[PDB]
Amino acid sequence: QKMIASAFNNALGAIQDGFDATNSALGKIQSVVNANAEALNNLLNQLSLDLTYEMNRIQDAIKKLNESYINLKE
Amino acid sequence: QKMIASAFNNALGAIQDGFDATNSALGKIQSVVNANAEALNNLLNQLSLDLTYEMNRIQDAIKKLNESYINLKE
Amino acid sequence: QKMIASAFNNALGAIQDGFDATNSALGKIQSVVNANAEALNNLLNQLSLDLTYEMNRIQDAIKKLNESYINLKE
Amino acid sequence: NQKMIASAFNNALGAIQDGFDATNSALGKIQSVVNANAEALNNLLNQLSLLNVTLLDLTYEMNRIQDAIKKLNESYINLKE
Amino acid sequence: NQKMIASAFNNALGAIQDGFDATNSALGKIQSVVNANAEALNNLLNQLSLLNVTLLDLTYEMNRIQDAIKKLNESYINLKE
Amino acid sequence: NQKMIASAFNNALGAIQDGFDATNSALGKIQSVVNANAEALNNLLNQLSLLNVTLLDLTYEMNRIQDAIKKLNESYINLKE
Repeated sequence: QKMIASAFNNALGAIQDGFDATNSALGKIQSVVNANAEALNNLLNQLSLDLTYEMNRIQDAIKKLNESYINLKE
Repeated sequence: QKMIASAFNNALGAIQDGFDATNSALGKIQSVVNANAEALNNLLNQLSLDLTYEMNRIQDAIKKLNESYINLKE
Repeated sequence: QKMIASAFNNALGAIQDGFDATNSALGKIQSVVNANAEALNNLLNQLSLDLTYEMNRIQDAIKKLNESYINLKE
Repeated sequence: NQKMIASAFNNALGAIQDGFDATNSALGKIQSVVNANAEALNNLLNQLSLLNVTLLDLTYEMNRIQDAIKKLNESYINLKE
Repeated sequence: NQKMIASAFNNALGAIQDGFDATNSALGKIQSVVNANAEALNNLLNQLSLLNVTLLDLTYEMNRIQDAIKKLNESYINLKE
Repeated sequence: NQKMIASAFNNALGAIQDGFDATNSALGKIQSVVNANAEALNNLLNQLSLLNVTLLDLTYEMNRIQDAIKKLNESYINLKE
């Protein structure tokens, strides 16, 4: 009970770290895929990715998780 | 108990949103990295990524999670 | 109780599969974005992405989750 | 006069449990087949992609019916008592 | 002599419950407004990005106060008893 | 004749608790060291990558032994009683 809630609280903390990391990962990727995309764009005019939604949804889920912790003294 | 299960059910709903978002994110990325890869491929023959497994595994985990909800009236 | 812990244990197993998959996904992406980045690099000198942190954090969260399972006989 | 009633009751308890045991084995078979066919369908939707499916969970019910069967066992009336 | 006391007590129980009912409806209003304004703020921080906010949870407390109000109902003294 | 037995028992209860207290502090030390060395190893496997490790959990057991020690305290026999 207090053991069940404690093990659930630990899990939560680890689920947010993972999504946190996932979100940090999606940022670097879009920054790079897009940096290189535009680079290849610059090269092509001489012969002449948007993860907003997903990242925000993950940020919202982390928020929701944080709101799921059980207050053991309760 | 009913409080513990309720807080666990909330968490679940938020874990699926996050994986949902992760899966949507992996799709856009592969579509782009591959669109640009083939673009750079077209350019190279003038001087002349597959996330199936992972996305499906995430879709399977979401399914499993949905199957983990506790029926409070039970 | 035993039903609550069992449903929590199932969830855990599915949360690790998902992060597992996410981590496998971040690897392929970096390998590709970087393979193509360097390819476009080779092409540019003829007219002449690092997900370490995030992937490891996700691997750490999976570890933490595995440590959250409830021993039903206890 | 109390024997005859008690006797007709006991006989009845035997048949009721027999009936609830049948009901529970039937639930078992239905949950398995329905879920097995649900996976077959969700698998197909997946390959076709490479409109949702639901699975059944009758554990609570099969457990209550199992409890009831054991409760009934307690009602048997020893005729010597 | 025991009637007068009992009478003054009952009257008192009525006012205490009245007071705890008010306290609980006040907690209700505060949790809602505070949380509603917290979302307004967390939403703004989000659009400005496109320094954290916390939400209130008074369920435990509102539940204890609700239990206390019902416990008090039990203390009423029937004068005929 | 009942004093001597009771006396030899009490003495015994003191030594048993003494023994279970030692066992529990030993479990404490083992869980910590084993887990600390497990992290050292899982850390190494990580840097070498930049074949799994397990951690110990003896909370249940240390808790049962702690309960037993307190139960034994209850068995002490007051000689005057």
